[PDB]
Amino acid sequence: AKKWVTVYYGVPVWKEATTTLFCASDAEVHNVWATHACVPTDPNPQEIVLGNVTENFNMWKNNMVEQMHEDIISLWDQSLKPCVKLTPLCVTLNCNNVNEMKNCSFNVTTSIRDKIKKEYALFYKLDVVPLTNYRLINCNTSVITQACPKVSFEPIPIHYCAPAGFAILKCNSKTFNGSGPCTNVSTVQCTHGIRPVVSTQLLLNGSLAEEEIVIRSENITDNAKTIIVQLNEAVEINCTRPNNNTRKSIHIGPGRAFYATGDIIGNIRQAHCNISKARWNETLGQIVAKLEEQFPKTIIFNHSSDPEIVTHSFNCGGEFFYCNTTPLFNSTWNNEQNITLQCRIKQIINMWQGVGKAMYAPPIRGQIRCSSNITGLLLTRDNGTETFRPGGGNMRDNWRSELYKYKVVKIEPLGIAPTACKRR
Amino acid sequence: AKKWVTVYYGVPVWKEATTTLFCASDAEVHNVWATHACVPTDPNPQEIVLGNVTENFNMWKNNMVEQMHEDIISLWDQSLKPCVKLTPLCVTLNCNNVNEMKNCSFNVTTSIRDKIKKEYALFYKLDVVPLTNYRLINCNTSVITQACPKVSFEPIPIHYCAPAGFAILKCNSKTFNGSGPCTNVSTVQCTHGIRPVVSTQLLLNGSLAEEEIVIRSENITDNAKTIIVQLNEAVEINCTRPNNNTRKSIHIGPGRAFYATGDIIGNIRQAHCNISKARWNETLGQIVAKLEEQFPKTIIFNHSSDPEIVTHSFNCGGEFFYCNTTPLFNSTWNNEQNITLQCRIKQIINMWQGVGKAMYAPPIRGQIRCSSNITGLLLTRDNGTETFRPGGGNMRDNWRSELYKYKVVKIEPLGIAPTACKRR
Amino acid sequence: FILGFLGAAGSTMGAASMALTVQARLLLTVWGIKQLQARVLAVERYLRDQQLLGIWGCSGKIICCTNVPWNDSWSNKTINEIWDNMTWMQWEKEIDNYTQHIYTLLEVSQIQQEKNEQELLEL
Amino acid sequence: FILGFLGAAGSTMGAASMALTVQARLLLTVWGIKQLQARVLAVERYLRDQQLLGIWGCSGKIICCTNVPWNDSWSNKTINEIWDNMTWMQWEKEIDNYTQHIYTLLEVSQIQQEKNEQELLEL
Amino acid sequence: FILGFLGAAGSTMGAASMALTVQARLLLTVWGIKQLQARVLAVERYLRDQQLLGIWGCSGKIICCTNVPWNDSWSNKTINEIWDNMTWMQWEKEIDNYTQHIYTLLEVSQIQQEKNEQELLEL
Amino acid sequence: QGQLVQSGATTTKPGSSVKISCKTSGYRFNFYHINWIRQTAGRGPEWMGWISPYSGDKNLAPAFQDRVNMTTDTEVPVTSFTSTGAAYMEIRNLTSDDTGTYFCAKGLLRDGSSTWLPYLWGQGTLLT
Ligand SMILES: *[C@@H]1O[C@H](CO)[C@@H](O[C@@H]2O[C@H](CO)[C@@H](O[C@@H]3O[C@H](CO[C@H]4O[C@H](CO)[C@@H](O)[C@H](O[C@H]5O[C@H](CO)[C@@H](O)[C@H](O)[C@@H]5O)[C@@H]4O)[C@@H](O)[C@H](O[C@H]4O[C@H](CO)[C@@H](O)[C@H](O)[C@@H]4O)[C@@H]3O)[C@H](O)[C@H]2NC(C)=O)[C@H](O)[C@H]1NC(C)=O
Ligand SMILES: O=C(C(=O)N1CCN(C(=O)c2ccccc2)CC1)c1c[nH]c2c(F)ccc(Br)c12
Ligand SMILES: O=C(C(=O)N1CCN(C(=O)c2ccccc2)CC1)c1c[nH]c2c(F)ccc(Br)c12
Ligand SMILES: *[C@@H]1O[C@H](CO)[C@@H](O[C@@H]2O[C@H](CO)[C@@H](O)[C@H](O)[C@H]2NC(C)=O)[C@H](O)[C@H]1NC(C)=O
Ligand SMILES: *[C@@H]1O[C@H](CO)[C@@H](O[C@@H]2O[C@H](CO)[C@@H](O)[C@H](O)[C@H]2NC(C)=O)[C@H](O)[C@H]1NC(C)=O
Ligand SMILES: *[C@@H]1O[C@H](CO)[C@@H](O[C@@H]2O[C@H](CO)[C@@H](O)[C@H](O)[C@H]2NC(C)=O)[C@H](O)[C@H]1NC(C)=O
Ligand SMILES: *[C@@H]1O[C@H](CO)[C@@H](O[C@@H]2O[C@H](CO)[C@@H](O)[C@H](O)[C@H]2NC(C)=O)[C@H](O)[C@H]1NC(C)=O
Ligand SMILES: *[C@@H]1O[C@H](CO)[C@@H](O)[C@H](O)[C@H]1NC(C)=O
Ligand SMILES: *[C@@H]1O[C@H](CO)[C@@H](O)[C@H](O)[C@H]1NC(C)=O
Ligand SMILES: *[C@@H]1O[C@H](CO)[C@@H](O)[C@H](O)[C@H]1NC(C)=O
Ligand SMILES: *[C@@H]1O[C@H](CO)[C@@H](O)[C@H](O)[C@H]1NC(C)=O
Ligand SMILES: *[C@@H]1O[C@H](CO)[C@@H](O)[C@H](O)[C@H]1NC(C)=O
Ligand SMILES: *[C@@H]1O[C@H](CO)[C@@H](O)[C@H](O)[C@H]1NC(C)=O
Ligand SMILES: *[C@@H]1O[C@H](CO)[C@@H](O)[C@H](O)[C@H]1NC(C)=O
Ligand SMILES: *[C@@H]1O[C@H](CO)[C@@H](O)[C@H](O)[C@H]1NC(C)=O
Ligand SMILES: *[C@@H]1O[C@H](CO)[C@@H](O)[C@H](O)[C@H]1NC(C)=O
Ligand SMILES: *[C@@H]1O[C@H](CO)[C@@H](O)[C@H](O)[C@H]1NC(C)=O
Ligand SMILES: *[C@@H]1O[C@H](CO)[C@@H](O)[C@H](O)[C@H]1NC(C)=O
Ligand SMILES: *[C@@H]1O[C@H](CO)[C@@H](O)[C@H](O)[C@H]1NC(C)=O
Ligand SMILES: *[C@@H]1O[C@H](CO)[C@@H](O)[C@H](O)[C@H]1NC(C)=O
Ligand SMILES: *[C@@H]1O[C@H](CO)[C@@H](O)[C@H](O)[C@H]1NC(C)=O
Ligand SMILES: *[C@@H]1O[C@H](CO)[C@@H](O)[C@H](O)[C@H]1NC(C)=O
Ligand SMILES: *[C@@H]1O[C@H](CO)[C@@H](O)[C@H](O)[C@H]1NC(C)=O
Ligand SMILES: *[C@@H]1O[C@H](CO)[C@@H](O)[C@H](O)[C@H]1NC(C)=O
Ligand SMILES: *[C@@H]1O[C@H](CO)[C@@H](O)[C@H](O)[C@H]1NC(C)=O
Ligand SMILES: *[C@@H]1O[C@H](CO)[C@@H](O)[C@H](O)[C@H]1NC(C)=O
Ligand SMILES: *[C@@H]1O[C@H](CO)[C@@H](O)[C@H](O)[C@H]1NC(C)=O
Ligand SMILES: *[C@@H]1O[C@H](CO)[C@@H](O)[C@H](O)[C@H]1NC(C)=O
Ligand SMILES: *[C@@H]1O[C@H](CO)[C@@H](O)[C@H](O)[C@H]1NC(C)=O
Ligand SMILES: *[C@@H]1O[C@H](CO)[C@@H](O)[C@H](O)[C@H]1NC(C)=O
Ligand SMILES: *[C@@H]1O[C@H](CO)[C@@H](O)[C@H](O)[C@H]1NC(C)=O
Ligand SMILES: *[C@@H]1O[C@H](CO)[C@@H](O)[C@H](O)[C@H]1NC(C)=O
Ligand SMILES: *[C@@H]1O[C@H](CO)[C@@H](O)[C@H](O)[C@H]1NC(C)=O
Ligand SMILES: *[C@@H]1O[C@H](CO)[C@@H](O)[C@H](O)[C@H]1NC(C)=O
Ligand SMILES: *[C@@H]1O[C@H](CO)[C@@H](O)[C@H](O)[C@H]1NC(C)=O
Repeated sequence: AKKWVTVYYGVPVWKEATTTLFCASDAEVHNVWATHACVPTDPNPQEIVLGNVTENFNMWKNNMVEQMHEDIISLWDQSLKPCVKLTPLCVTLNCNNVNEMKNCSFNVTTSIRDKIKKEYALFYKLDVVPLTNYRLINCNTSVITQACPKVSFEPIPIHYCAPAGFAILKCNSKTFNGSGPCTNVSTVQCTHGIRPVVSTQLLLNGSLAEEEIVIRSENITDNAKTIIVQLNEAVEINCTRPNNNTRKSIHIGPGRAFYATGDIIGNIRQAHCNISKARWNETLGQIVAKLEEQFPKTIIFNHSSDPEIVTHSFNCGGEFFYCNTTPLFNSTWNNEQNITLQCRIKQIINMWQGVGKAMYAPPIRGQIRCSSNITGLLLTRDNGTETFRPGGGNMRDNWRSELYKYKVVKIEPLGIAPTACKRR
Repeated sequence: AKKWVTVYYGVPVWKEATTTLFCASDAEVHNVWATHACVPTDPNPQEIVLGNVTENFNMWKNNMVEQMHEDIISLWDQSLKPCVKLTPLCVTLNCNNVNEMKNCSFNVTTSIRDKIKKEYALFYKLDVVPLTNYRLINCNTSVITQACPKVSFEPIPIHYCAPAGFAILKCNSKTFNGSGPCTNVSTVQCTHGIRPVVSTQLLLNGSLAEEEIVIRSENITDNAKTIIVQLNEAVEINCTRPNNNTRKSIHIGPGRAFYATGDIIGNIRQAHCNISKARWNETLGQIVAKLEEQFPKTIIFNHSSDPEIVTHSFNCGGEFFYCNTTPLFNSTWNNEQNITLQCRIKQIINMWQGVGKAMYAPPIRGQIRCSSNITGLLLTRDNGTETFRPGGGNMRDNWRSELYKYKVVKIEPLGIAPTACKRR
Repeated sequence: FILGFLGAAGSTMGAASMALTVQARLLLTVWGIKQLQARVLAVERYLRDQQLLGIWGCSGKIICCTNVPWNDSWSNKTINEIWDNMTWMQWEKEIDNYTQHIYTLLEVSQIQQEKNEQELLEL
Repeated sequence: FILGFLGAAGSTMGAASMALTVQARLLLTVWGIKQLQARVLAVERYLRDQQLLGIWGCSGKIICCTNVPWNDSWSNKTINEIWDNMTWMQWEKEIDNYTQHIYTLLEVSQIQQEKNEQELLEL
Repeated sequence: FILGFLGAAGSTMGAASMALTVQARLLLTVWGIKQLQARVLAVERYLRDQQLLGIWGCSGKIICCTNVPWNDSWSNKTINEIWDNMTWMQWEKEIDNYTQHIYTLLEVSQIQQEKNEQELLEL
Repeated sequence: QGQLVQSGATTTKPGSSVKISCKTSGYRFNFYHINWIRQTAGRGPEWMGWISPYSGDKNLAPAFQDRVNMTTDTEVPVTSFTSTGAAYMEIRNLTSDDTGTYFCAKGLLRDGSSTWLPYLWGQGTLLT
């Protein structure tokens, strides 16, 4: 027979492409990561199984993580535009102690520009440096803007969608390591509910794994590459700042109200956390299991090699903890009891770009106590033994622990092919 | 025969229209004229010759110049938004001399708001005025923002494109004066590589002409109309500031670092330029040639009638020179040797709109020496002799010397016409 | 190929009517906003054209014959002194007044065509 | 229904050619701007496809036969070893070099079809 | 002309079905952004309609007959008591439940029409 | 739709050569050929040849090949559809048999089968 080309429109063929996604949320409050300016989240999430299909993933080239990473950093600058700027607080502070956070005092201009008051307030030692007279840690570094005391830091499910004519590809394989070809592929309009948990050393409120715990890396034989672990059963973490602090409003300008920490009512205590010695032991053992499936030898856990990278830092109630996690990774594995870490607290959290601006987390009234599931982990390997220290301060490694399942491909529905067919 | 209307789609017919163009660039650096936020420049520039076609141009009604002129002024305001604002420098300065730029000192608030330091720095006489105590030239005029010491002033090829469904029309005629009908027309998606050289009196790094040098004007018999000359062979210009200045960082706020001129290492010398007496003589003679093809009589060149208009002002290395060009146009034409001008330097360059803001060009370290091709010229005619003084401070006259070849027309592909044809 | 994109702008309408798909292809933050603006405008002018071709029964046509008889009030000129003489740009400057009148004539002929076609397939 | 949206991505071209309207439906401030940007881009890629189908005479078709004879330089493979073996994605990786050549062949056949159709209705 | 743009909104469907191209024409910084937003939205809703007309074989039609037999479960009403009584707005409030069911019926008839048309031109 | 003015009435003697002009205006000079005709006292009308103001092409009758010097200028555009040009006509071996009225004639169309047909005539020039 003869053969003429006959065009087909709407053919299942895609190329690997990078397009700008858009977000979708579910929803009398706010959010920094504008999880309200997103478009509704579809009630019926149409997940189509791609039978017989096998796609080539790579969570380390995946651009969705390089795009979300910039959306968070952008969503934060956006939320700090209308908020009050704390530059008049860059004054010489007369600080005392308590027993740790200082008890400082400082002349500040008021709502009237030529009338001076002397206010007092508490500042954690990390938020101040000696010049005894003191100042704020950033005054020789960058501008600081107090976060609006109404926008919340709540990790909300962010649903990443690809435009019309594009596609996101899932991988349902219950053991899929980092990269490679996945045999249980499916296509999705939007990712699942993603929580932008900006964490460090211990991944919080993340997506667990099915079957066994997986560990991911690029060149695991290359030590200068982070190792992103995923647990299959969360181990409970419980943190709290028991101090019953107060919030004082300081009028330092027409409408510019700076919120400071008044004093501590009741006992002076310690910010800390809790995990179960038994659950973190069996879970540490599970992590020890697959640290042999990619190694031999003995496994050693050891402490980390500004304090944001050296400790499990996260957000609890709205204040940024810095839990010395040495009571977590100091065990060597051959072949009741609560583990509690010593968390400090900071109010000035600089940014991670290259000498620009900072933020001031306004004080939270009353006590603070949050509960989370540590579901991930970021290790770092460094003789006759291999020791893995918890490393990880990079923000895109976090999103990487959730966007490993997804991949952005564009649709090209035009398809030509020969058939015994001609037109008249 | 009978005649019925039959519609044709995609017919070569255009109207003169004005639509918003978009730019395209080629491309580890920045640029003020966002020559990086443009879309890629097409590697294959499809230039289609319009045979038999004759279009009516007019470089003086051309809206592309009125649009680019606003894009430059917009691209500059955009680049000065994140940069540090130098309002605390509006303080009483205690200035000395050197032998010209002053040596000043001034109390300024520091990173701490209640601690005072007294800094010293050099300021060109043009950047200061007496109140002996001194101040900055603008403090009674407008806000000043120091240009970010990382954005460059480099004239980059900007390619102006018309939207899909529009067209830009070229004119390949190698003698085309200002307006009139061009017989060698071609259509282009985008203009050639345009360099936004914001210059004055002498056009720099522009597009030469072919064949002979052309001169353009509207009503050349109207003296209140600028004359834009185009050379056919560039005459070399070489400028330099031989002073080996230094840059001192002054912390006057959290993250706000003002860069001042420390002092002068080595010899104190003079900012100036150089052109060849021979090449500018024969090139001046070429300009004398066609100052007779539109006149008779004798040609006289004479000096210009704030200093931005009175001198060849431009940008060399990043600092704005102001070369007294009287050694350029002081010759009367009937029918080795380097010409060097005395360039001053400014750091505060106000804007040209109507009482708004200004800029501070941060100091450049080391010596500065640039080389350019003066390819254009802006004259101005004023008894028995005609004298042409170099006038021109208007920014849109510069772009006008490059957008004369181009014209914006819209496409209207619908075309109806009668043919012996009817449908069933 | 042929001359290119608009290459027959000053050519006779007879030669220009051939290969009309060369001008049917290429018909479809300060920089970002002014770049996206031109993007939306392009899709508009294009769709306005396809919109017209649709409500004329020519949706998908480059050369489309119709029913409306050519009124000589528009132009009493021969087929010869048009398609072998005038260029497409000259021509529609002459039909410029009557262009918005013919547009209306083409829509009634398409509405009164499918209205009759509806009666046809009732049998 | 059938498998769904792209459900026949790794299926044979013979079974995949059936029910192509499942992928023909679903083909059409930091959050706001990046949401509107994807909205304009979608309409562009879609219109570029309909634009091609128009200047091919397939405007309104899902399966569209043409005139261009299948050159064996593109692929000397049987109808059987294509539509009952290769998946649509495998196939166009093989035609990837010749895809921009066939696109040109389809436009001349549509321009040289209505040019002849014009002569037809002159009688 | 006729009544105008929507002028037959409360008119009988029989008279309203005539001259449907009057509503087919007019269907296509705080001020700037909220003006451009409406511009992109317009092109979307319009294209969604043309998209449907395309995957129904009606791309380019105003009145388009099909193959799907009228199920009486949708409405057991005569042609007379519809086109000479109910207004177009009354009617589709009655078909409101079954509108998303007929839409699916029209796509299979267009996919199963060109699938057969493909076999036709194989001879 | 424009004028084709020629030269005056220049009369020379046999053997010599005469230049005849033909200046155009009011029509795109490049779009239509320029023909040269004459009416001699002895014959009737006789076609001499045409020239293309665009193609630069020449086609004359074999009766006037080795005698005619035929050239053109290059139109000076007045508008987008207007121009002003000039064609030139010379002859070699001139005699008294060639005495007659001569004119130039702009072509009829730009395409088809009657492109060069001398449509628009000049004014006429009397030779020897
Ligand atoms: C720009 O605008 C100009 C002017 O409007 C256009 O030029 C004109 O084009 C038309 C159509 O293309 C020409 O009409 C044709 O004339 C030829 C005559 O050519 C033959 O005879 C010549 C003399 O004997 C001879 O020189 C030719 O030989 C070739 O070499 C010359 C070298 O100069 C070359 O220039 C030629 O082109 C030839 O290739 C050739 O033997 C005539 O044959 C034509 O009739 C045929 O074609 C028509 C259809 O077009 C058909 O209907 C006929 O039946 C027949 O088959 C036709 O009459 C005209 O001569 C040109 N010049 C003018 C008007 O001054 C130009 O095309 C435009 N270009 C663009 C890009 O728009
Ligand atoms: O989005 C960010 C950003 O940097 N982050 C990281 C910090 N972060 C945490 O939750 C956290 C985790 C461990 C220890 C302390 C804090 C939320 C998001 C910013 C983007 N521009 C910023 C700016 F101009 C000033 C200050 C910030 Br903070 C940002
Ligand atoms: O874009 C401009 C502008 O005015 N210009 C002209 C100056 N310029 C030069 O290169 C130059 C040429 C000769 C002498 C001195 C400088 C670059 C562009 C501005 C738009 N808003 C501005 C503002 F708010 C303050 C200051 C400026 Br400067 C601008
Ligand atoms: C922090 O220091 C301030 C002083 O700057 C304390 O305020 C004073 O407290 C004493 C009692 O301890 C009162 O008698 C004074 O009247 C208070 N002065 C003012 C201005 O309020 C404050 O109590 C200290 N708080 C802590 C927790 O150390
Ligand atoms: C992990 O998720 C839990 C549950 O959503 C978070 O606990 C919530 O904390 C906020 C403010 O701290 C409270 O308003 C909610 O009532 C808490 N929910 C529950 C069920 O107790 C916890 O804060 C999250 N952890 C991190 C680090 O984001
Ligand atoms: C500009 O003036 C400053 C003073 O305001 C000079 O700085 C002093 O220079 C002398 C030597 O000339 C030193 O002994 C002082 O210690 C310097 N003082 C400071 C505060 O640095 C500076 O040298 C002068 N520079 C020029 C080029 O005139
Ligand atoms: C005219 O063009 C020349 C060449 O591009 C410019 O010289 C460049 O100057 C920059 C900074 O001054 C240097 O980084 C480049 O290396 C120079 N290029 C060369 C080839 O030397 C010159 O500055 C331009 N003149 C103007 C007024 O813009
Ligand atoms: C600011 O001062 C601190 C002192 O605690 C010092 O460590 C830091 O390097 C200084 N930064 C700058 C930019 O001077
Ligand atoms: C694919 O994965 C999902 C969830 O991980 C599972 O329910 C399903 O059985 C898997 N199918 C295949 C064919 O592996
Ligand atoms: C923590 O524990 C379990 C998951 O193992 C679940 O009941 C609870 O929702 C988890 N919290 C999360 C995922 O935020
Ligand atoms: C994941 O598995 C593939 C083989 O299926 C292998 O090539 C790849 O190296 C694995 N990834 C890691 C991080 O070991
Ligand atoms: C991994 O890193 C080692 C060195 O650390 C190198 O020799 C090896 O080639 C790398 N392998 C890959 C797949 O990158
Ligand atoms: C915290 O202190 C406030 C007084 O400001 C008191 O009313 C409240 O009961 C205290 N709460 C706790 C848990 O101590
Ligand atoms: C954490 O707190 C929750 C709720 O208070 C409790 O169910 C869980 O057992 C606690 N786990 C640890 C390790 O403290
Ligand atoms: C942890 O690191 C320290 C620092 O060198 C080292 O002295 C210690 O032996 C390490 N502990 C283990 C268990 O490897
Ligand atoms: C963490 O705690 C251990 C003891 O539990 C202590 O030796 C170590 O210095 C602490 N780390 C930091 C950074 O303070
Ligand atoms: C590691 O730190 C934990 C803190 O909970 C402690 O119980 C354990 O004894 C330490 N390991 C040592 C000292 O080897
Ligand atoms: C561990 O922490 C939980 C949290 O409330 C507490 O209820 C439990 O008594 C603690 N166990 C020990 C042994 O401290
Ligand atoms: C600012 O002062 C200068 C003195 O050098 C004067 O020339 C200028 O007119 C003043 N401008 C205004 C707006 O007062
Ligand atoms: C048109 O101009 C270009 C460049 O100026 C030249 O190469 C070409 O020969 C010219 N063509 C005509 C017909 O004048
Ligand atoms: C200056 O001189 C010649 C042009 O005559 C050329 O080699 C060089 O590139 C020119 N520089 C420009 C145009 O910037
Ligand atoms: C350019 O030439 C045209 C004629 O070709 C003339 O009308 C116009 O005045 C000239 N322009 C100038 C500035 O002389
Ligand atoms: C040019 O200007 C003169 C007066 O300067 C005026 O008389 C003449 O009409 C003007 N010509 C044009 C063409 O504008
Ligand atoms: C400029 O001065 C610096 C000292 O700050 C010196 O190192 C450098 O060599 C000098 N360069 C010249 C060209 O004089
Ligand atoms: C300008 O400098 C360049 C390079 O240094 C040189 O080639 C040229 O001759 C110089 N010309 C003049 C006029 O100084
Ligand atoms: C230049 O202008 C000055 C100012 O009036 C005048 O005195 C002088 O004669 C002029 N020079 C020439 C050469 O015209
Ligand atoms: C320019 O220089 C000349 C001498 O070369 C001088 O007379 C004149 O005043 C200078 N112009 C200015 C504006 O200083
Ligand atoms: C014009 O100025 C130049 C400066 O280079 C000088 O050489 C020349 O003599 C001057 N002309 C005079 C004084 O007539
Ligand atoms: C002119 O300037 C150039 C630039 O370096 C220099 O090389 C040359 O020697 C100078 N000539 C004179 C005569 O000054
Ligand atoms: C031609 O159009 C005029 C109005 O422009 C109309 O009155 C006349 O009836 C029309 N004639 C034909 C034959 O269509
Ligand atoms: C169109 O109408 C205007 C009315 O001023 C008239 O001058 C012009 O000649 C008309 N055009 C045609 C082609 O009839
Ligand atoms: C096939 O295509 C080639 C170019 O790829 C061409 O040279 C050849 O003539 C074509 N053959 C047929 C039969 O179409
Ligand atoms: C397409 O061209 C490339 C050229 O490098 C060649 O390697 C490849 O095999 C070609 N593809 C086909 C299907 O012929
Ligand atoms: C009418 O539709 C119903 C479902 O709404 C279906 O069950 C029935 O078979 C249909 N009948 C006909 C005759 O189409
Ligand atoms: C559509 O469904 C609703 C279900 O609540 C029903 O009340 C309504 O009558 C239905 N409409 C028609 C026209 O059947």
